[PDB]
Amino acid sequence: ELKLIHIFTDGSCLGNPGPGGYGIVMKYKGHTKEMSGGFSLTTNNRMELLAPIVALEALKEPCKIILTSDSQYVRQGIMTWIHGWKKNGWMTSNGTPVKNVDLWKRLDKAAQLHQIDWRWVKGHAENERCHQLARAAAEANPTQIDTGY
Amino acid sequence: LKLIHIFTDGSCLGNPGPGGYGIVMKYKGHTKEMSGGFSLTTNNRMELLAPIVALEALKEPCKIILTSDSQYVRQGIMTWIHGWKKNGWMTSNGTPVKNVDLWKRLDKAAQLHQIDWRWVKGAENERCHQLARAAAEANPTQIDTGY
Amino acid sequence: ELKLIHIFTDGSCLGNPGPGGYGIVMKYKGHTKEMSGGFSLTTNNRMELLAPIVALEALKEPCKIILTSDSQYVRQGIMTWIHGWKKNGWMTSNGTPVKNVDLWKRLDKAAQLHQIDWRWVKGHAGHAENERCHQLARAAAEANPTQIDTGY
Amino acid sequence: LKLIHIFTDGSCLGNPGPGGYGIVMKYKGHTKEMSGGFSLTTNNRMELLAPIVALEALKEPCKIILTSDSQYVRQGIMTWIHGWKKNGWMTSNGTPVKNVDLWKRLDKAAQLHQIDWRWVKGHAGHAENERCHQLARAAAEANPTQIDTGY
Repeated sequence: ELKLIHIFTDGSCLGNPGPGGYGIVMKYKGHTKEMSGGFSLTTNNRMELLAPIVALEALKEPCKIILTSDSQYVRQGIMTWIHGWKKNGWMTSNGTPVKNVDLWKRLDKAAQLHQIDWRWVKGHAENERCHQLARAAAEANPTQIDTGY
Repeated sequence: LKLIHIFTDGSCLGNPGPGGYGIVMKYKGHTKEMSGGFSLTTNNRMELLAPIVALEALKEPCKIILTSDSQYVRQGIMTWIHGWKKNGWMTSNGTPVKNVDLWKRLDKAAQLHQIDWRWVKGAENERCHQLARAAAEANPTQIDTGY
Repeated sequence: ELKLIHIFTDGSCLGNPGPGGYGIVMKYKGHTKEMSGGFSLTTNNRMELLAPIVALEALKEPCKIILTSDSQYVRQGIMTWIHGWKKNGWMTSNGTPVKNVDLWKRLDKAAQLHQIDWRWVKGHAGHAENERCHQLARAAAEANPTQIDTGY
Repeated sequence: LKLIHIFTDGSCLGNPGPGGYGIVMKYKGHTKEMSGGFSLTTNNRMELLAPIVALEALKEPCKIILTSDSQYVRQGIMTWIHGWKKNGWMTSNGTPVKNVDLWKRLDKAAQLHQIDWRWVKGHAGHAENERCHQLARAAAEANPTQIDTGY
């Protein structure tokens, strides 16, 4: 039995590109924790994507994950683009490397370690908490660089 | 072996009362934030949980520089802990040390790392204070199983 | 004086045909419950149809129901099928029997008892309670059930 | 004199904590399943709530063989319920009984049916107790948002 973990994820960068950040709520049994992060310049797509990756990368063994996200960007990668890209060597239709490849390869790598059940949202209470986390980090005058951006 | 600066803080709205902690980690040009909220807790437990969460998060052995303005924790890793461990983590006719659940975890986690503590009387600490207060205000439901 | 209940249903079956299950969420005001069941050999369609049959049969009085399902099969028989089929007394034109007539007769009989607003949804993603029903249905299906889907 | 087999469990995940109850109901060839989750509850409320919801779902009087592993439940049925009924539903020092809401519903439901109660040491095995226990865990593990009023 892997541990059962619930992960909730958000990114926010409104003004896009511009400074932004990400938020994460992790639940195990009774325990809940939060991470967040801010960047001086990033996209909303990168934040939405970084948030599940930072939460996954933080785990200390393999686990069974229920992962809930609001991002149509992340959803479509998981369901369609990733398989597509991976079997095209992380090139798009123009031979160009995938925009945000740094991040997609981190997610794909991280996803393999875990039993992930992906939940896609439109309002879930850990997700709202995430949006608060992301907005605060984005608003705390971040200087940190998004290196892959 | 990575060099990480960790900053920590705790906050409690009435003491006792709802609370949270706030943690910043810088490593080269990477910054990440952590926080957490509890429905009923204390100023002291939160000041202590901050560094504990920050240190149990680490995935490998490292050099840490750890800054915190919580005299409670200073006195714990300066003076109290060795004496407490020597007596098997209990007062001197049987009563367990106060917040022992936490000091055990902090002791256990500090061992796994290499740590220079800075004690500061209280920038990244502001951020930590921003994190802890927010987590305290966001109506947390979580229980501090230690009281 | 009628209770307002929100029911949410799914059905699933490892391969197709295969061991299967159904999963149900019933909300009424602040209250939530959950139902499921497992079958040794069945199909996607049977499990999808049986779900709501079992939710409605579980009611003790007549009720106002908003009932959400992603099943196209059940949707097709709600709105056309079950109607076409009762005109012909439950047979095809060749008087060969209607497929899954046992479930179909059960759902029609139960429907009449309640006043029911159906909602059709694309998939369980993301409709939180449908996601729950899908998880209930799979874990009943994955539990090596022994009960038979009386045919089927 | 409809004759039914009913197995119950509850589970909790740290206590108090998210919780759920699991029920398996058997009748001739027909197996049914029931579960329910709450965001904060106890191990005892969940062991007790499980036979309650299972009896409350019955439509008519029944012979029930009811199998559970709750000593919490057993001690109530055997001992405590009789006690408290004759004391106006207070403790020996009369204050209100912890989980009185639940104990009254089980008392009410008990009385409609003829129940043979079977006590077991754990879920292992019959299968059906094992099934309950997976249903209770999985209801607790589903991030339930419902409130146990209750607790």
